[PDB]
Amino acid sequence: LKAAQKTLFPLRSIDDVVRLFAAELGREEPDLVLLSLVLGFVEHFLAVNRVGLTYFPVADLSIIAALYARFTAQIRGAVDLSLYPREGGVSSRELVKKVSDVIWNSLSRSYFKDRAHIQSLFSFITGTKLDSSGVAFAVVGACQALGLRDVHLALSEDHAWVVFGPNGEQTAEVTWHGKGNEDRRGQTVNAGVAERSWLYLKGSYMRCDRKMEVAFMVCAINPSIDLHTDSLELLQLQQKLLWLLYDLGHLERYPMALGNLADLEELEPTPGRPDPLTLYHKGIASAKTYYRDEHIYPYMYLAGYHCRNRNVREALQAWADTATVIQDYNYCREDEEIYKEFFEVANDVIPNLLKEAASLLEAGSQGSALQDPECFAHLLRFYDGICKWEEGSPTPVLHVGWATFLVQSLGRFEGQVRQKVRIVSVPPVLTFQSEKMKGMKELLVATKINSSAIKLQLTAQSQVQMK
Ligand SMILES: CNc1nc(NC2CCN(Cc3ccc4c(cc(C#N)n4C[C@H](C)N4CCN(S(C)(=O)=O)CC4)c3C)CC2)c2cc(CC(F)(F)F)sc2n1
Repeated sequence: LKAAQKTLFPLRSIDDVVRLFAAELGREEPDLVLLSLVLGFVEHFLAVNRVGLTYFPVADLSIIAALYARFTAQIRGAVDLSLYPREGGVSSRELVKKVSDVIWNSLSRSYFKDRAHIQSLFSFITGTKLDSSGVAFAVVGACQALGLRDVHLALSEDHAWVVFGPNGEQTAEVTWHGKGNEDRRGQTVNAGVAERSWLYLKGSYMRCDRKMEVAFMVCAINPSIDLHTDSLELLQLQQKLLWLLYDLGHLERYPMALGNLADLEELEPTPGRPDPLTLYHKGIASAKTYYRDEHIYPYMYLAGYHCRNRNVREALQAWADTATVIQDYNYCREDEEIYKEFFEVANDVIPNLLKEAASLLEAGSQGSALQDPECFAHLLRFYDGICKWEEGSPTPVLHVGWATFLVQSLGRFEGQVRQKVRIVSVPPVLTFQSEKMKGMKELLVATKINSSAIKLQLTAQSQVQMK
């Protein structure tokens, strides 16, 4: 560490950690290794082991500098730069692979790879454990420590890798995804881009600078103590650090970070700040501006907020927007995480919401989503996008389990409401993009819902029971 990096120690409070991040973010290049070690230290003593806690776990320079020295020694010792000449101030694929191998080979042979609190360089050093995206971050921090200014973190909505090389144009896989089913470690991401999978976002993934890599580690803070309890101290630290990054402009290209900040503000609003809704909409605006509106989670963040607040109209609208994004992807083998999200929304969340709305309608609610044809249109647009998604995909999406819930959900709206939606062809008003929903149009607006016909149309089940 440089002398100027050490003057704020010891860190005795949340605000002292914020000052450290402010100082680093004002430097030429913030020190990723220093910052991740500090966050992991304070997370360990606020969420993993709170024995002896009286206010805040004091981070002494001697402790942090020793951890820092362990990391930099491990990397500099195992990676000999002389073997990998750098032509052009840029790194080679072999060098990036070597750094990835060094991180990988340091990890415990067996552990639960989905645990909490294994995201930081603190976990790497003290526990020899990292989660999937934690390995990618560690590769980037190791590269920074080695002076490899061109190596940066790349992020989709469910995976992480690195960019590097001439113009920062090369990609390399450096960690596992999911079960570790495939690998492609060391290869480009271009096959996944070319297949139009959600996992690689059609190439509209995040290419971090150093400041966005700091935002990533802040988003990566895990306040959870257990399944029922969060650390207030860590929630506050994450919130204050996210506001710092926001004010400095470093969340401009980070949609999900804005959703995280909005969620924190909902829990505990900061005087004189934008409201959660404004922040969710900035997240969506970031995705439209920088990522061709090809991201799903900005709309999911918004929908969840509306769901929690029982704004059924606005929740349905946001979900219909999630589907309007997914429809221009192919559903591929490693996209299971976003299938799980759509599944739970269609087959659990929406049914719960509409069941409650039905009871409230019985009790005399006015302005009910169930009496609003625009709400029925949103529901139909949601299913349309899912059906369009499935078109031309190498693996199907829909099955009869989905059909039971679609029929139930349609039935929550009376015929007099459903009949008000106008479904218009290309070449409330809605246009369907999917052939499935186009074929379902007359069934949707009929006084009595034909369940079996709907099932057949949604699943493209050819035949009905013989006997
Ligand atoms: C913040 N930075 C960041 N975050 C990353 N990933 C985040 C993606 C969002 N999740 C939280 C999450 C999960 C599911 C969500 C939602 C929202 C919805 C909806 N509807 N849904 C659907 C589900 C079914 N329900 C709906 C009902 N609600 S409720 C009870 O509240 O009403 C709960 C959630 C959210 C917000 C947290 C993690 C990532 C990932 C990266 C790639 C890599 F590899 F690094 F991991 S970078 C990154 N950055």
